[PDB]
Amino acid sequence: GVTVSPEVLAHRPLIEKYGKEYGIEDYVSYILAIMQVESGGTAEDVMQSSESLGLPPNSLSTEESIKQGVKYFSELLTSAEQQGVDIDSVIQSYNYGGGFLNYVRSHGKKYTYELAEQFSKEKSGGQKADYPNPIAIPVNGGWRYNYGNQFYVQLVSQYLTDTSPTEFDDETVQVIMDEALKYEGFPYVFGGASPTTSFDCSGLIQWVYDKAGISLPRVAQDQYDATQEISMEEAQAGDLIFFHSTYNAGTYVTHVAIYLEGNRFYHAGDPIGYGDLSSRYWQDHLIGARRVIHN
Repeated sequence: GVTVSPEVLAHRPLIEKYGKEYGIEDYVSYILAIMQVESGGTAEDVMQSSESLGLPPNSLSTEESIKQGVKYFSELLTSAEQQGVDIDSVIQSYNYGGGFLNYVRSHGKKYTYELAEQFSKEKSGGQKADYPNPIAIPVNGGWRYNYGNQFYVQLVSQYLTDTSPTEFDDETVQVIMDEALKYEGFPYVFGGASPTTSFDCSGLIQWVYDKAGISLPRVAQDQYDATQEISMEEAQAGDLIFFHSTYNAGTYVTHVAIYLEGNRFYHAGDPIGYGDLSSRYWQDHLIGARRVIHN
């Protein structure tokens, strides 16, 4: 998740210009990551987009290069959308050409390094070249097929930074669960938010997250509103899982639990302990996972 060079960030206003023009201002981080890999903001053909236009290498000015680079990336996005293939296939197609999208589509519709490698093997006629790149050395000794770059997605991914809310580290998860397990076996108490009174689902969350140094609201619906939506596949230990029609609370959100992993959760159910998401009752009442915002 390396931030790009200042000479790449210097081209950012021009990037956002053709970004909004080709309706892909959302993907400006990918254009910066591609530019860092292609030239480092050093070359005049800063996107190395001359070839995509049928021109010999470095035939475009800095402005020409950014316009065509963004245009070509948006055409690849569009073709990928039609074919039902993912963003890493788009990134690889900037390097390999649009034919890589059709290749991935016919082989499971998801980018894999093995697909990038086999596409290069075929297009190069099996010709290999030494590649003294620290990304390549631990993978195959440091070589590549003489067609594009089979490591292109790994190179471009180095300069992509995930700024989305980060999950709790292992130490904080242990602080949360050490506190939560002190009340294991305790009875469910509607309106309870202390060991003295015992707890309700949201009262357990508020008390346990406070001991971990996290301030959260008191009501499940408020805790839902104060946290950010995440897919079940990206959910981690310490994230919260919310449920809808478990009882008449007068709000959409009625139930909340501490997510652990897989189908496991901890919550003030009756008695206070662990539950299984995979169960018919919880699967039918499941809203989804939400993340507590912290650094």
